[PDB]
Amino acid sequence: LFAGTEHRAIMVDSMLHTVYRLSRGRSLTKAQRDVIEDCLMALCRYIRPSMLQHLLRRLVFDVPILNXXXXXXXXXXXXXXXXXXXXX
Amino acid sequence: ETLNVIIPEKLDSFINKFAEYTHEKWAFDKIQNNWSYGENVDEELKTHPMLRPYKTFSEKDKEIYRWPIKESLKAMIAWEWTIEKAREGEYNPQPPDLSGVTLSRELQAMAEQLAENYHNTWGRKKKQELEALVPYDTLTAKEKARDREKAQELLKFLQMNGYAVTRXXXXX
Repeated sequence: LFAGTEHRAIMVDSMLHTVYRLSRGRSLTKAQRDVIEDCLMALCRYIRPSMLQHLLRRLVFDVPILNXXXXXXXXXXXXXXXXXXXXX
Repeated sequence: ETLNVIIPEKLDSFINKFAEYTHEKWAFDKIQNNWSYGENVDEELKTHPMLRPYKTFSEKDKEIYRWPIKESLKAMIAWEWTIEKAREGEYNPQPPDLSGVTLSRELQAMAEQLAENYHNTWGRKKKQELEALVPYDTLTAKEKARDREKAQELLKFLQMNGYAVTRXXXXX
């Protein structure tokens, strides 16, 4: 149902902020973060990719220099695939 | 390193010229929005108490324009050793011709480097204030449309009085 976010644009940015904030943690198990890993991809699609550039900002700051990471890489790959189907 | 930088005889004039250019630009911007004249500036009537010349203020009144016109110039002198004047120099405060000279291929890079140095200094100040988060290389358009005016004003103010500081498929 999340298609058509054209009226309010800072609150989607804040939710995009907090999911990448608590995507990682030392007090977090894999069975507890699997639902965030399945959550942020369904957030990253069914959305307009214009203001998700403000969080692929911090996608490139820490993850692709690093060889938590797999979910972000899969999200990036699927977002790039959907974009193919500043930012450049 | 801006506080541990050398200050030449041209910096004492360039800081005053940058303060005068900032005051003239601010007065010209306040003259278009129907500003009032008052002793203290308030948000009710939009009073202007700082609509005066640069040489007509005192030490307590130049405290908001002394160090901010000196730290950026010290950072530019520390990034590139260029302290010289080799060209001519160029209430109702009238701003001068700021759109006379276009930016050259080295001058645009110097303005970009001054914006990057100012953004890094602002980020270090914000990190020190948080300890006691935005890069300009991958900034958005909403920040690039707002941060470029300070770099353009600093370049247009440094270009006067002869103080011109001089320094995706193919790659794949």
